[PDB]
Amino acid sequence: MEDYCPLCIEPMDITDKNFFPCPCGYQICQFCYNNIRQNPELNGRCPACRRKYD
Amino acid sequence: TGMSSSKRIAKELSDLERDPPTSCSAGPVGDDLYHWQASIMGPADSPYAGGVFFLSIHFPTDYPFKPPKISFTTKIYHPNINANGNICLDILKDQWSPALTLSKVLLSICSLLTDANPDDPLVPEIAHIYKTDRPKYEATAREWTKKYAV
Ligand SMILES: [Zn+2]
Ligand SMILES: [Zn+2]
Repeated sequence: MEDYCPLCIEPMDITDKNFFPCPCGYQICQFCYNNIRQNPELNGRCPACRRKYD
Repeated sequence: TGMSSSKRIAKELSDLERDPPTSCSAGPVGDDLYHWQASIMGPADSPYAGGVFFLSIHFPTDYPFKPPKISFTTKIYHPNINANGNICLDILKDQWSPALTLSKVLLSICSLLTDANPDDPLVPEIAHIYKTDRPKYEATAREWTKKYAV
């Protein structure tokens, strides 16, 4: 549940727990974040409120 | 090494066993974690009431960043489900989210059986009947339910 990435089920580091890529507050790993934005097939937006990253 | 997709599936599997399955049921086919067999009940609101529908679920290697290949095993008469069992669900394609769990998807399928979308059909022949002769659609949908799903 808490202190875990909801996508890859990995222990959230101290650099990840303080990472808020979207104003909604949905937190994911630094690797899952970059995966979404870069991967050609992926849309590159927040898995929660579908807000585009910047 | 260990796949990220492998863990996400295992976590959802844990949440489905802890929480009550309710009007649904889903488990991994044998040992393979990427092959699941679901089984949801037909909603009372829908004309699919009384029937139990089985599904085939195939998770991709880059799950949950890609939707699972979900299809119907039981022959169903629906404007958004064809003869192969493939579902024309928006949240599956071009509306998918890595946060959306399998539970959310199965629930969305239930919410599709109750309220179809003939505006964006998968089977034009049924959607045409759905718009012009709803009573005829309702009758056939129940006949197929009592014949295949029962
Ligand atoms: Zn992650
Ligand atoms: Zn968001």
